Amino acid sequence: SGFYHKHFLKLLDFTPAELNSLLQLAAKLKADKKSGKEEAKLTGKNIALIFEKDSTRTRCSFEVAAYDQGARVTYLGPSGSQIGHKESIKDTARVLGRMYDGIQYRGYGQEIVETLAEYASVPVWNGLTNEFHPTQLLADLLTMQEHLPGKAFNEMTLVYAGDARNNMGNSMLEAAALTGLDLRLVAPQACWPEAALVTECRALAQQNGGNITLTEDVAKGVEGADFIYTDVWVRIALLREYQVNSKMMQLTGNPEVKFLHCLPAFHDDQTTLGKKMAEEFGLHGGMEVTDEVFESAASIVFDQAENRMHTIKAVMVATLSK
Amino acid sequence: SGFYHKHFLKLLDFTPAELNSLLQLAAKLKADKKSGKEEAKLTGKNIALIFEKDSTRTRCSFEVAAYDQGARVTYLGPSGSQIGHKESIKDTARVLGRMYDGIQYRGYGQEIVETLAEYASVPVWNGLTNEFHPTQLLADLLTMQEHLPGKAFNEMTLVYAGDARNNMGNSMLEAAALTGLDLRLVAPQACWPEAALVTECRALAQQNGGNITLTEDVAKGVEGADFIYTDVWVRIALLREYQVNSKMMQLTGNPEVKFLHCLPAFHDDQTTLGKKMAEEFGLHGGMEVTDEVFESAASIVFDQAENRMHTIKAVMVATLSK
Amino acid sequence: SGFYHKHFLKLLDFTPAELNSLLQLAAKLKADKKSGKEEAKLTGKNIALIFEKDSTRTRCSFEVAAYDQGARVTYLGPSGSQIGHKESIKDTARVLGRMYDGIQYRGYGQEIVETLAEYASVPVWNGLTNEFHPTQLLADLLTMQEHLPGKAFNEMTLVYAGDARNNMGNSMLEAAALTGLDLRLVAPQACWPEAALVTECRALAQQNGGNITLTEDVAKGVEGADFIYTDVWVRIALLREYQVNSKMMQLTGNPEVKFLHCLPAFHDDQTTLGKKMAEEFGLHGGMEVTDEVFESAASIVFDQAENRMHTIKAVMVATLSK
Repeated sequence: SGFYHKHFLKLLDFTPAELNSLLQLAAKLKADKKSGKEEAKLTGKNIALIFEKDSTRTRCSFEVAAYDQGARVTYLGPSGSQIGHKESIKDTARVLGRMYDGIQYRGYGQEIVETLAEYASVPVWNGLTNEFHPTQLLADLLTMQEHLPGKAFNEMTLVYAGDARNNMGNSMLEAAALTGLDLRLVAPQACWPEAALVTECRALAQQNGGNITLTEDVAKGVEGADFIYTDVWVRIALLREYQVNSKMMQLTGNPEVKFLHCLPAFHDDQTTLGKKMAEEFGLHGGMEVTDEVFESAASIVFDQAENRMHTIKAVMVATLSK
Repeated sequence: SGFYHKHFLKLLDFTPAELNSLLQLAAKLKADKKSGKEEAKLTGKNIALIFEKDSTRTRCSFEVAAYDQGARVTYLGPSGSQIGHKESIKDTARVLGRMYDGIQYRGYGQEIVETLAEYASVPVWNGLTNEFHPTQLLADLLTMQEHLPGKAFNEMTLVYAGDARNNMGNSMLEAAALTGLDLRLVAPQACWPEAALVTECRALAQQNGGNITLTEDVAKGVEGADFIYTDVWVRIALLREYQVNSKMMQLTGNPEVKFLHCLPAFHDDQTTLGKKMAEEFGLHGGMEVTDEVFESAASIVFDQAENRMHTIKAVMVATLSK
Repeated sequence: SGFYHKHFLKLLDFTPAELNSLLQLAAKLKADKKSGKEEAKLTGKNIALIFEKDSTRTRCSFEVAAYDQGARVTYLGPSGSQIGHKESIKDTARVLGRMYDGIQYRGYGQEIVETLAEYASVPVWNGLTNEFHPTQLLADLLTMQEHLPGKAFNEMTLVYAGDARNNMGNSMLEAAALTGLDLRLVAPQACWPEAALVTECRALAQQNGGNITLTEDVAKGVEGADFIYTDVWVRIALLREYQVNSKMMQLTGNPEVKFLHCLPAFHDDQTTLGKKMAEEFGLHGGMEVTDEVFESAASIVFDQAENRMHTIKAVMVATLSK
């Protein structure tokens, strides 16, 4: 149903045909920028980017995306008391929608996005809440298409290893449901998404040709991994054995498995904090991904990072333009 | 007189005919954006927005206004030592006028705006100083026109209730003087606007068909209000009895009284801070405005908020273009 | 020879013929914007401005310069943990180059600029590191041409007085080397630039028609100066006797001597920090420059400040377009 003036607050508010449409729009606009004949469809729009908590990355994707299409951005960073402290979400939203054509929100609970959406009558895009992270997985699913041209998501295996009882885990679940992905969350039990969402999402997943299989077992859960996905742990205790290293890549029995990570990643034995941990916890060569896999032929990590922009642009063009 | 390249530092530097002209320009441009045929008249201008002290709102009004007209904005937020600490106002201004086409300043005393104006060679707009707040009252007088179409400001009665020995009180006075409004500051005496300005402003007010009446009685001052206006108190002690609640609205004897507030406002028993005020000093239903009046069919608060943008745009178009 | 897609990390990575070409491009673009027929050559570019440490001035020069040419800017200010703390320079750069067409970096060591340059596949401009400050001296050498039309830099005498064991001193050295300037660093011995760079850049300086002289003698260093240049001291102890005052200007025996200062400057007995210093340390009339020289007909300080913009624009046009 028309993306026009819709919000983008979580993936499951969309059908798989809507998702597929966003993903194809993201791909036309990628090809168009790269080819030099991008049709700027937001040439008068003013977007507001509220970031209650930082993110170098989402800001940059939302600013470059907007700008390529002709829109101007007002970045509102973590500096004012945050929404709910001195002024009502209901009043912040209501004022903002009088001036801006669309609002990105990144912050705290999904309640804040859902209430900003309710009262600012402009589309509200969800840059990450504690509960969900939809724009990320748009970049991801698009990176997956590109590295398996023609295979449908229906016949792709995704392993997300590590802590999943969080908005990354929740988001993998909503992804599988709208996609039909053979999605394996490979994590200690304590690190697995909530019962209800997994119940809901499996049913949808299966119904679309995939299924959500929850394992602690590395080689088994990885068995025929197409992609292996992880993100930062901090924990190092239960999570240690889940490190994506070339052994894990080998245990797929797959000469063409690929690696993804929503960055930042701790793979060096260099960076201030990463190194601290390499020392303390013995994790040398890297923490959740080994540097030799991160800098492997197999990581498509920086195409994944580039795709963050092409999909946020798709969300904004889809909902503000016709 | 034509505003081209004039500074906008306080309302009394303008004649009522100049004020009326700003206000009409604000309303052409409002209608033009709403109708989709805004003529961007600032398409090469670079504006600098110095905010020595925050304001979510003024930044957004200045950014959306500038951008609609084609200008690019450089926001300079409270982060660098403020103007006067490590570098001369005389030097800050002189460098800035070499690069930018106009400077908005929001901060501390009127001395800083008046000095930036003196040395920057570009128009300097006053986003709020301790002494004055002119752009606000532009939004306000425009909101008043719209909600009493045809009635001239001479025949509208404005009540500004609450604390008034401040830039809001000073600004109401300058507004009455250039307008001819029957303006009633319904404030405790400890809170009245500095005597001479009232002496000056009332003689100009009268001269234009209104008169400024300073009182402490709610009933007396509210008598036949057209609009009732307030803003945040903190104090709760002398100000308590001045809360705009439906009894105040009723004491106008006027069923079409409409309410105004330069936001933010403490009307909830939600807003963390406000909630403490509700417990701590007992202002339940809100502090300076009751939530039932703030969310009344009588409040024009968010049109007032939207009008902040249409009038900042008028100031900028008037002074950077012909 | 072409600057196209080249980085800009220090002056000595360029030949005197490349430098001369930047400086002439800077002057065409100055004249063009002043004569209203600037050809915006960056109309689709997205530039990222990383400022690990503040600067009111560099941000403004980079923002106005980029915007006049049609580019959109994403200012990344000191707010995220800085590059190296939670994420690899190698990863920050690699993600940024996927989105932005050029990166300005201002911060810490030259190692950070040189690594960002290495891994971001776009040009990286050096806004100031501890070791070098090239864009500044572009503005400076352009301000010098303009105030001695026709004299070649070979036939100019520059005095840089005060502390030089720093990126301003290092930068004067690289300037002399590529220019042939009779450059005199009139500094205490404690404050002389490091020896190896002086060995290198004197030899290049001479080879181009100038020579680098370092002295503690104000009178012998100043002797026939064309321009006298200084910057902030804090130190007040060894540096005191180096204050540029009208006696120094007189000791050039040169009536046409002109004064330069990369701002901010402590010349008032007004600004809070300058007043502490004025009373505590008895430097009335200013600290490193006297106010009577700063506000002299000899100070070309604000043309120098304006020129900051025309040269950053030259750097960006030179390296992003053809």
